[PDB]
Amino acid sequence: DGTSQLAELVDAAAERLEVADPVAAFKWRAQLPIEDSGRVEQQLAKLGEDARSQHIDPDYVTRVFDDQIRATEAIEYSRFSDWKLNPASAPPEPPDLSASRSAIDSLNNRMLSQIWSHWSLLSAPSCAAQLDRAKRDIVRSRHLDSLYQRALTTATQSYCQALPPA
Amino acid sequence: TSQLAELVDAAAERLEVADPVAAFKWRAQLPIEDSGRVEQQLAKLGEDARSQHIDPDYVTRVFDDQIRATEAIEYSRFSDWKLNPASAPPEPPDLSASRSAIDSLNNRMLSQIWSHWSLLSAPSCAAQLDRAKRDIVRSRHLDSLYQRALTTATQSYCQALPPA
Repeated sequence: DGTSQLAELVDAAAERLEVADPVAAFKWRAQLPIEDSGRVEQQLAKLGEDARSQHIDPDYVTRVFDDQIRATEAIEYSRFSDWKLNPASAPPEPPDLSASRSAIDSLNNRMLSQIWSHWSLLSAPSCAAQLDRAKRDIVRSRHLDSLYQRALTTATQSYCQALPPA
Repeated sequence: TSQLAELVDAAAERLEVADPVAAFKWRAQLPIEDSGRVEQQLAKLGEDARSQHIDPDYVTRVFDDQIRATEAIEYSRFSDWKLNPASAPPEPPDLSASRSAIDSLNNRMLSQIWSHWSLLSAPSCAAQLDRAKRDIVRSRHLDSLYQRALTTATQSYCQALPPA
């Protein structure tokens, strides 16, 4: 018709990337740095726990969300670069992070549910092409720009599992 | 050729040091920002301007723009390296080396500003600066990021006031 079986997963991933914008605007005003390794380690440990809860491979989930979070931090740093050149262009008085936190919790759960439901595909030779189809379709539907296209690539780079070498 | 070409070329050269500075910070997991240091850096420059009877408020404004643009580049490189960490340079000159390169560039810049004071404070400055930017963008083959950074770095040049 024709939709990728991975479209829902990729669409969630891209929507979760888009939380980079309110988070960066908030951090910019609050004079907070983008990165925090201790924080990310905590987020990833909780995601591993959520994986075990739905009998999903936690090491796999850790790798995938490690990619996702780096890709999100990459968007935040690009904004900081822009706002450093033209500070007038930074969103003024932005709201706190509660909506963002709620959106991330929901999207995390959406992503895990899709990992569970498409585990066979993610383990199969057809994964690579079906991921490329899903990416094409979501870049179109969400109208993602150059920066978000690179970020979506980075976010999804560990989705397709390695196959037997013989 | 624009009379501000050497000044703009120096500024562009100094912007290029953002790469090894960022690379070093990436490896050592040091923060890009350093408000304490920046405000100190500008103090040294303001003093050098004063000893040479060059308008210190002007010089401080210019280097503040320059430093802002350098930070913007460091942020953009961190974005790139988060997307693709394999592309981050593995050695990086010591921060000490890069900072010494910057210090020499500061001196060269301040010397060029004093030398071209008559043009910087003249109505033709905007025209000559746009000309110098076009030329250096060409000669150094500056990408979209460095073009924007050079604009930011040089945005206060033509604010110079003529003497006496």
